[PDB]
Amino acid sequence: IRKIAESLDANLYDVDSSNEGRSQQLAKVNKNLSDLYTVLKTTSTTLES
Amino acid sequence: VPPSGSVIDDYVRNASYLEERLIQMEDATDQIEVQKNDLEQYRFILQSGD
Amino acid sequence: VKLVEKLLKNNNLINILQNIEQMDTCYVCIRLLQELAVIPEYRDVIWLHEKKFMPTLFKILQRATDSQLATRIVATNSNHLGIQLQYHSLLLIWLLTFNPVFANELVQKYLSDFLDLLKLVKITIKEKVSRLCISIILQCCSTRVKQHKKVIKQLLLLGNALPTVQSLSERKYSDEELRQDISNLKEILENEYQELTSFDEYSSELKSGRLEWSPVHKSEKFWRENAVRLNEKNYELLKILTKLLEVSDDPQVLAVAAHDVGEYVRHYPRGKRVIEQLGGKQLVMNHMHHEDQQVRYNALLAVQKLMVHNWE
Repeated sequence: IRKIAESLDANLYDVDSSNEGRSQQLAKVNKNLSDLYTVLKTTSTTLES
Repeated sequence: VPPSGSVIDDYVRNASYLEERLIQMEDATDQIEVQKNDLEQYRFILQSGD
Repeated sequence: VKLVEKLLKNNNLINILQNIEQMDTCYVCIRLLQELAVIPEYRDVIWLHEKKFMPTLFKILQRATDSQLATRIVATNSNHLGIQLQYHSLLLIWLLTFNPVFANELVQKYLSDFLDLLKLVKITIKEKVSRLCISIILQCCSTRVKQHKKVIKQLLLLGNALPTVQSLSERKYSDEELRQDISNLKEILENEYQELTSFDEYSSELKSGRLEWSPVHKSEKFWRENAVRLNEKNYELLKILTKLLEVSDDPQVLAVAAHDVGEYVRHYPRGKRVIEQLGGKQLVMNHMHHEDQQVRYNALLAVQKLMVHNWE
């Protein structure tokens, strides 16, 4: 599967079949996006000003 | 019209300083998107597929 | 040698010299003073009376500092040849150039004006004037006397002349004397500049509890590889600084503390684990929500560079 699908796009992914890891799966990067939502505005504001 | 100050050089250095800082900062918040987007999409899988 | 004793302990002539609105008086008085100064063993005796006149010697130059005498917007600043008063003053200040120990101390009292003298090199169009400025400030340097290095240290601390150093370097004036002057100047001022195997002084600062924007604080020309110093105790040498950062919010130290953390992580991409031990990103964004936009800028720089090159 890997050496066939790499051609187009291989964004390797798989959930926890024990679908309670889902919780940390969400949170660990939900916090990251919450964080990254700022750099954009901060940088834009400083630069433009 | 008399001469203006030779702090032209001061402007040289400080303007350099500022523009290198600009070059650094501008292309910083740019590619944050490239890495965040893939998982922002994968949240879709996080929404279903069980 | 004896008449001078009475000619100096007197006070009426000095009262004559005390005036500021008259230039001929002080001009000629100190001009003949320097002419007689050809006897080097008289600057010595008059030294004890320094505080009486040396400030007078300095007031004219302090006025010259921002006063752009060359720009004739100053109506009748001096007679057409009057400005030569400054020339003579610096002539005298050079006449005291064969006893370093004399120059050794009085500096501690008026170092600031001596420092900001720096401008005269570029300001005055007259070759003589910039020449004497630079020559005097240099010749203060000497292997002859002690603590002949800290002076340039404070020079860099406050003035940051090196910009000016190379600036004047690019524009020599076809004067061999000046060529050697500036050549010495540059080398003597720059060779120590790399006197930074700063483990010792970083440790001293660590125990000092005080931080400040300084090339000793910031010089990557060594940090190309220095995490060895960070390796003393589980990289925790800076963790103390982090906890102090949390303790208070003093602008200089508060900013500098997290200023070089980004650099230090830049030195090891592997330091992501120590970084997550830090985990101060909330504190970092708070710093983007405090006064002094400059330190907010620095905190943003740190956090952004960090995250980016953890996932570059």
